[PDB]
Amino acid sequence: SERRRLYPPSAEYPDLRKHNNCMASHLTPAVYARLCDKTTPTGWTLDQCIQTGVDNPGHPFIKTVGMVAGDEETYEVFADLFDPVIQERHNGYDPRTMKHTTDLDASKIRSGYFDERYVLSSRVRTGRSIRGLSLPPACTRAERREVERVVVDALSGLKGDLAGRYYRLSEMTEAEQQQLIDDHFLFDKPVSPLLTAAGMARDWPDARGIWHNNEKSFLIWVNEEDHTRVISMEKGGNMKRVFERFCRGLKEVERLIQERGWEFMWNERLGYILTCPSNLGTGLRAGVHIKLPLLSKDSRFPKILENLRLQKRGTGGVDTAATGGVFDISNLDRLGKSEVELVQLVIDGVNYLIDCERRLERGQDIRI
Amino acid sequence: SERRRLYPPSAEYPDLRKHNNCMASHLTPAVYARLCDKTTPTGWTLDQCIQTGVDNPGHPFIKTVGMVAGDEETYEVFADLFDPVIQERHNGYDPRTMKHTTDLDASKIRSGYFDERYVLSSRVRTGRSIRGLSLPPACTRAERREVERVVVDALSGLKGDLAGRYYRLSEMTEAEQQQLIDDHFLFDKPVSPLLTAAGMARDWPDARGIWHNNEKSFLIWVNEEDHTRVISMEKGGNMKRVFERFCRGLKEVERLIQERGWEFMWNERLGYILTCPSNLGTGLRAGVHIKLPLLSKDSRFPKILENLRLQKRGTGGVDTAATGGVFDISNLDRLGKSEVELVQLVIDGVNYLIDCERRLERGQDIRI
Amino acid sequence: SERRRLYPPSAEYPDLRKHNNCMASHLTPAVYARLCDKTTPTGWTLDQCIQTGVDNPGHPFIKTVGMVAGDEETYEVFADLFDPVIQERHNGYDPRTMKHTTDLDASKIRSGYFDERYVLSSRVRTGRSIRGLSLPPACTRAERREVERVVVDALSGLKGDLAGRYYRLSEMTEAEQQQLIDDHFLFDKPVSPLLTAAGMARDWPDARGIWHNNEKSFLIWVNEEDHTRVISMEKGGNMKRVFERFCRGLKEVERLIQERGWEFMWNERLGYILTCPSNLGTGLRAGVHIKLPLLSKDSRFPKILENLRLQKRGTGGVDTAATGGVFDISNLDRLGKSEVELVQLVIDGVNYLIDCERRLERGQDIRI
Amino acid sequence: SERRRLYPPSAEYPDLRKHNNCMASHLTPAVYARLCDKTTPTGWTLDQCIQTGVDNPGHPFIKTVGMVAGDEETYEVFADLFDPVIQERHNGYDPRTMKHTTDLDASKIRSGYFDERYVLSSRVRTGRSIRGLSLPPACTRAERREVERVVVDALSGLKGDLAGRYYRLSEMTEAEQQQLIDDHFLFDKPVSPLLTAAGMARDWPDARGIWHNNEKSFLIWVNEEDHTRVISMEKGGNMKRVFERFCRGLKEVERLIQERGWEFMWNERLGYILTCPSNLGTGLRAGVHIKLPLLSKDSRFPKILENLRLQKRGTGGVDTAATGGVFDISNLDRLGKSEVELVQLVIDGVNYLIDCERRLERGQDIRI
Amino acid sequence: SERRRLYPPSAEYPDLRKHNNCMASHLTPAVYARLCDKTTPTGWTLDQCIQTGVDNPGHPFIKTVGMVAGDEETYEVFADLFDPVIQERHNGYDPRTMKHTTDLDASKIRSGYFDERYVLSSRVRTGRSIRGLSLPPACTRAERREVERVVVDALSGLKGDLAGRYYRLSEMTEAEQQQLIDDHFLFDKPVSPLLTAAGMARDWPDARGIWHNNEKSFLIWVNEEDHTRVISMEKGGNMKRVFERFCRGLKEVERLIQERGWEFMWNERLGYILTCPSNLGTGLRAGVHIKLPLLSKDSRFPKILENLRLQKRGTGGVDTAATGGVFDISNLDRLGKSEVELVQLVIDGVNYLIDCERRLERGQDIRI
Ligand SMILES: Nc1ncnc2c1ncn2[C@@H]1O[C@H](COP(=O)(O)OP(=O)(O)O)[C@@H](O)[C@H]1O
Ligand SMILES: Nc1ncnc2c1ncn2[C@@H]1O[C@H](COP(=O)(O)OP(=O)(O)O)[C@@H](O)[C@H]1O
Ligand SMILES: Nc1ncnc2c1ncn2[C@@H]1O[C@H](COP(=O)(O)OP(=O)(O)O)[C@@H](O)[C@H]1O
Ligand SMILES: Nc1ncnc2c1ncn2[C@@H]1O[C@H](COP(=O)(O)OP(=O)(O)O)[C@@H](O)[C@H]1O
Ligand SMILES: Nc1ncnc2c1ncn2[C@@H]1O[C@H](COP(=O)(O)OP(=O)(O)O)[C@@H](O)[C@H]1O
Ligand SMILES: [Mg+2]
Ligand SMILES: [Mg+2]
Ligand SMILES: [Mg+2]
Ligand SMILES: [Mg+2]
Ligand SMILES: [Mg+2]
Repeated sequence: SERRRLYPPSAEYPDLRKHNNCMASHLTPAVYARLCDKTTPTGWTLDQCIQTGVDNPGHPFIKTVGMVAGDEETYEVFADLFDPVIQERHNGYDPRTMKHTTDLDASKIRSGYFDERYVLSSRVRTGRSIRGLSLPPACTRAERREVERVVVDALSGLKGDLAGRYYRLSEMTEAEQQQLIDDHFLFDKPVSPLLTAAGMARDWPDARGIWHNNEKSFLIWVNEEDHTRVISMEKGGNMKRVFERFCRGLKEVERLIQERGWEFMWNERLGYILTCPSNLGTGLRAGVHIKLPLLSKDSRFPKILENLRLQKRGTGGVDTAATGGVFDISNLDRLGKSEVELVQLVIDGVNYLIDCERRLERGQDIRI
Repeated sequence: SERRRLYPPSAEYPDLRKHNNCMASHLTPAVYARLCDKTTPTGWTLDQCIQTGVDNPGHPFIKTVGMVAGDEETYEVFADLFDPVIQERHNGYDPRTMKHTTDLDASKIRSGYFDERYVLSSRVRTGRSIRGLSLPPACTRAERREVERVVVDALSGLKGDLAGRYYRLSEMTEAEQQQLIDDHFLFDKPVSPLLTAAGMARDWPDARGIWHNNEKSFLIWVNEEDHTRVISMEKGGNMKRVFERFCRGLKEVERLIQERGWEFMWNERLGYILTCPSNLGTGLRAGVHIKLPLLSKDSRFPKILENLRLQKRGTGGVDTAATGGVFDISNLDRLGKSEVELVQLVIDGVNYLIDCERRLERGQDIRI
Repeated sequence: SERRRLYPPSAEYPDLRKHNNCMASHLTPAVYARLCDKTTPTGWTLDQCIQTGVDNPGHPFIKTVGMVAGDEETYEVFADLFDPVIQERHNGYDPRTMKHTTDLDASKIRSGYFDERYVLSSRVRTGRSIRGLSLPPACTRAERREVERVVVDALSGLKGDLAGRYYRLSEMTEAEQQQLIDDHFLFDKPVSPLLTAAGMARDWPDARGIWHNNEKSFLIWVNEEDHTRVISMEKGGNMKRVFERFCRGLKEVERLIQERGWEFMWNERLGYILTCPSNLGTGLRAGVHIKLPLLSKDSRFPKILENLRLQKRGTGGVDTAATGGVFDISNLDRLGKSEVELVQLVIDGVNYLIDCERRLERGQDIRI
Repeated sequence: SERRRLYPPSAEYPDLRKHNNCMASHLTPAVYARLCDKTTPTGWTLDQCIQTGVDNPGHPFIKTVGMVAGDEETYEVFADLFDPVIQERHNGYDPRTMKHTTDLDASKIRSGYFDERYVLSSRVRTGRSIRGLSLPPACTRAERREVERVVVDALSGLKGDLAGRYYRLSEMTEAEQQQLIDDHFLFDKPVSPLLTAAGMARDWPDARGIWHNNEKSFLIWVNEEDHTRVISMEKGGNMKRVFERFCRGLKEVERLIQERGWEFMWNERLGYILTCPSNLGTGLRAGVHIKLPLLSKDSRFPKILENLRLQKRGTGGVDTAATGGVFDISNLDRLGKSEVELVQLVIDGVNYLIDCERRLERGQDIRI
Repeated sequence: SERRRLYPPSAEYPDLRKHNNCMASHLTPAVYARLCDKTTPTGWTLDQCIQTGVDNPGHPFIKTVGMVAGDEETYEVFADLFDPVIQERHNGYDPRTMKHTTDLDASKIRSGYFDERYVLSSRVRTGRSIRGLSLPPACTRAERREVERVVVDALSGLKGDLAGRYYRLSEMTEAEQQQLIDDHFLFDKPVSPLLTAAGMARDWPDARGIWHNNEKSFLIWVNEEDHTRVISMEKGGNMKRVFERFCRGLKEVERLIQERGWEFMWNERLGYILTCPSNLGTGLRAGVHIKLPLLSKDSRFPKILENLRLQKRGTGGVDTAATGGVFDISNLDRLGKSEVELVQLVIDGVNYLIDCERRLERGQDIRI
């Protein structure tokens, strides 16, 4: 019988009276009721999007998006809720009106050479999703295996310096995995509630792997937080070389992916599509390791970082806290500016910091 | 087989040759045939809308709408029939073109203090419907229980002077109910054919209740004629205080309803959505008890009331007739003017009447 | 989205903690949950069946079925709930196993002649439903008009003594209707809550009528409580003549109905299908009027009535209470026994009562 | 287009080459392919059933079912996979052929009185699920709130000694919750991967609560691992009194649930339906706290426990490990035997153990 | 269950890394994914369109379309892929913007008379498809038989000089078929992979035939490469007479087709619809046999042919290679220019060639 009544959407509304994520602040009864009945063609629903945020109220003073996407169509189907969140996260970028430009030309960047004072090592990271396949939060076992197959077959075609091997987690010893993790060259099993609540730890470690070059200066994580996570690393300060390797490797990987008929998810409004809305746009997180001595006990570093648009997090991972005054300094925003612009911004900020690490003298200028 | 023929819509057309309600005057074969096949998403149909009017031909010289709505979508689905009725009821207000503005600021109203000559007591009343739940004419048992749960849980959060208790009719003794009714602080079982024909007496008294404050100056009827009926009362003439209490209590109730994820039905064209189209807009019925002595022997009292836009009905209820020359004087129109405007109109009219109760002298001016 | 959840059936379960009808006693959560999804092809649902019982808790010590049927298929679709009720009502008749036999031969009955002591007048009544048309609780305006048309066209073919006229309620003056009602020759507007809650007073008086013979000894009510109510009256005590007229008139009416291609609802298990399950089987209520003197002062009147299988109700209608010690004495059970058997039982019972009216002497024997 | 091909079921088959749960041992490609396309009416699928087992390979030598049910229909829809698992878990009970009998009569049990040597305290526990509502793994927010409403309203009717209060986790301070947990009178947030992977920690702590009597000897957990978890506790050894209180409280709770039209999930083959197949049947876990001295240094304690059909786990919870030689001794099997039989078995086993705690002398007999 | 996942479109993408047809060059992952799910009303799909091109990589330096159409709707449904291919084939004609004009008036053409030096014989050919019937690649047996019936019944009405007989391949001896093929008056069984991979050799020789006039100067192939192939032949050089016969015969055939209610597929953008996109527009291939002596030893013959827009292929068929320096010289483009224009172009080109066959003297001018 069709005379039976469904639960009113307001009956399903989450209790967000003590939540501290952008989803909680931007979710309203009207929006929830409007979107309560829609779904992406693959079956992704709003409740599945906001489950991670609902489960984790979020620590006060710490900003977390609290939502994930199950496929490319999500950002279009549930745009009424994602657009305010994307705008709030990326310092006012408006997906509805503005457009994103991608530029990976490593020739444009200048400077490059650093001073081995507190940089230690430099890293650049991005993420890519294969079009036509569900994202990690929603992907089935078959889709995850398909992503792994596509990526591995493509990377098999890499030649020259960017030639390496793919290691499957299921086939890797626990000691080897721990050693790789400690060396910053591997990812651990998701333990933080954000990923588990999002449903991104299902079937672990089935179809998760790491492809790395012989020099271990070019890595690709397969099915950990996104379909692919491309990392270019260097135990030095020649950020120009790291970014050049990153750009050429990414171009080769994209060419090989397109060879077999696969494409990366990408649209003009949002750029490269990923799971966490915080990673939209370019997904670039060019950064460096930074030490305590000249950076732990100066005057007003947080103001300088905010003015320079630099993020500082705890070494060893986002979940881990800073220890011994050693942090990771990267960029804040992904959507909007381009990869070259973000790398140049990071380089200028770190140059200013090593210039404004005053311990020999004083006169920190901040210089917004 | 699809070759079978349905009854022509004109076969179902009601016999309204001796009817005296706006539905009968505005229902035509073309409109009925046009709307005979449509239905709201919850299954409400035109025949269900007009059943109350069809069953009751209506006493001549007495205007009754003769229709009810089963949900919010009704006024949009069957607008072709409701819009003329709404326009006729509310002295020409056009839902299709005009817009409604709601204003409950008790600061705007002036005067307030009355003279204890015939006012005796003052009262203000409105109605509210919870969005997502069917209206009393169409609500099932589960929906009615859900409305009761939402309202009771919300009112549990009221603090301060507006703190009271919820009494369930099913748990209330017959003597207590009779005492409350005789004291004007309760509602009786619907006996008048208008409500029973509309299907608003089903499952009585299941899920019908009354929440009242300790002073019994603030009451809320749950599931009698609408989802909620909010009443602010005073055994005096300080209409300003009554309206201030009404406004603040309504604001608190709305805030608590929204806190749990529920909203009141409301749209710009019609304002607050209710069952009887006569109550659309604000649903406000600010009024006062009035005695016989000076008003009963008035020269042209009906003319003064009509010019001042004041409705006069029999004390003890709409169904009951005036006895002993004691009536209830309230406002006429709900849609269009705002709550503050209606209260000010009622206050000005009653001030004029107490000024134009001439028995000491003569010279009634009417003063349209 | 199909991921939305419906209200659990137990959420819709009626609150029957203070009900006194067979529906309340025989309705259980399991049965309700089982039957809450089914519906007859015309859309009749269980809640519609039990609404009349739910609305009216029922006076204690008074037995009311509390359910109605919206069409013929109802008794088959909701048999799980009706069968226990039918069995309880008709003193153990089992619809699932037993079968009903119809016999209207007035030749079999003997005696007939009564004594003009307390009988005053005699009456016989049955009801019939036209197959293919919804019953009064569920019939639309078109279906009711179709029933009226079929019955009127058929009755137009009656000849001989059973020749009369059809009077439409909508075309009868109030005084004429009141006079007919007072003369026990007409039906009044349904005012008792049992019929109104069942939805059998909709569109009154549209398509309700009375066809009566010139002698006013053979009447047919059209669309009051069933599609047709056939009555044979006589202001006397010659029950044999009344039953003979009843039988021949019913046979002629059935023949004329079948002539145009219409049939009466009927099946072996239940006999003639009607709205109230109490009227199933034959629907026969052969009875008489009885006075106060020798019966009001009866020694063990209820015991004799129960032993003889006779019902006593208030004169002027079931709703009206007995006044002046004058009652109506009829039979109790309809399903099971046949019409001839029922009339013979009534005749024997009235003969015994008039013989056991002892006021001249004593010695009432009851004689179960 | 319908010419597109779906992923073959074998493409979705989990990689169970290193798994140690009954699901892994009993799941085969044929069964998976057969059940890959079916679903319960509420949308529960096989992958959702086996996700918890797939995610957790299971510690070797530790037996875990590895599956959960999302509703009552699951055990019928996916019986082809659950039946072998149920049979293996409950020492050969065959759901397809055998039948379960429930008996809670506390009069049958004898003995009861214990010796305060190592018992310390006694406890009895069962679980119940409200029919018509999805189980914790699959329940939405609205369904969980409905379960809480039903249980709280029912328990409000408890009188006599079993009269207490309901405390909502969302409204309980962290210190109070920790104190209750430490006192063995509360449940903590699910942290063990078994529940989180099953999706039973969603929306925590929304709609989870604890209703306990004034003496705190009768508790009911609402929405932690099942819809309801009923516990009868005593800081002593009078197991007879504990079981009597348990039985009478459970009977009263069931009566109050049925009063409003709700039923507990229950069928003859499986008994009371719960989430973990290990808890099917009665869900009874009558047990006691046991100390180290005469049991830690036991000669062949595991053999005696296995022969007596007594399970021993770590104090403080199943996840926690035994500390200080203090364990919890309860029964092993739930389906099959009845509640009285299980309680009698536990009492006899503990009596034997306290008799066979030989430290004063030797001669442990095991006595299978 | 609808939770099963389909193969991503990129999984079905053909491997075209070594292909040399316009389909391979113009097919891209985005286009394939966009069109992977669409289909014509008769069930034709993109994979069926491109199967012939996928199977045959294509000889380098030889241009083949690599696609076929299964019905008229194909060119509209899959226009996103056909339009670039049509534009590339027909020297830049844009189907989306430009329009095609058909003109068969044989009066406009001038000259006509040729010199019997290398012409030997002249031929003109076109193709026509009956609307409402699937094209040879997709036609079933019934549709092919219907096409044969329509064409044969129409041609039966031809009178005058264009009067002949229809010969069925199934009823024709192998020796007779070979003799007809050798005389250039018949078609052989499709052996070249292009037609077989396209599915145009199914059920051979069922419903394939040849209708030829008594003089054998007017032939019509039924169901070989298209529904109808109309050929006008002459063993001479009077191209004017051949084209006049062609025009009048085509007009008569079209009139007779329309008489019975059938139409030729035709739309303004593309002209006459046929299977191979290379034949769209007019399908006209006016041409002549050409010998070796003067043309074989030509100085820059390919340049002259390209400048004059004349195609040269091997005698005996497209599959066969040129032998003895004898080729077939026809027009290149079909869509765009009209039939009269194409015939005039061919006549002018052959006149120039016979004038620029210089062996008596030198001075070839090419004269673009
Ligand atoms: N600049 C860096 N240099 C060296 N290692 C790094 C750097 N940034 C991140 N890592 C390594 O990457 C791992 C995970 O980094 P994470 O914070 O998850 O990056 P993201 O936020 O981009 O996912 C950490 O264990 C850390 O050791
Ligand atoms: N101004 C007033 N003062 C005191 N009691 C009132 C007043 N207006 C209404 N009531 C009480 O409310 C009850 C129902 O009022 P009703 O006419 O139904 O109001 P509405 O038309 O807004 O529903 C009556 O029994 C009456 O005693
Ligand atoms: N035996 C009878 N003799 C005369 N009038 C009768 C008799 N039985 C019923 N009536 C008249 O019929 C009217 C309705 O009867 P009712 O109690 O409804 O019968 P039923 O239960 O068969 O419908 C009453 O007003 C009454 O006057
Ligand atoms: N016999 C007992 N005596 C006292 N507390 C107990 C006993 N059994 C269990 N508990 C308490 O119950 C809590 C959870 O028990 P748990 O192992 O989850 O039981 P179950 O397996 O029935 O859920 C523990 O924190 C523990 O303190
Ligand atoms: N100009 C011509 N003169 C004589 N015969 C021809 C001529 N053109 C084609 N043919 C004959 O037609 C047959 C098939 O021609 P084909 O190359 O398939 O034409 P199309 O490309 O139009 O289908 C060949 O066997 C050939 O003998
Ligand atoms: Mg990370
Ligand atoms: Mg009212
Ligand atoms: Mg009656
Ligand atoms: Mg537990
Ligand atoms: Mg050819």
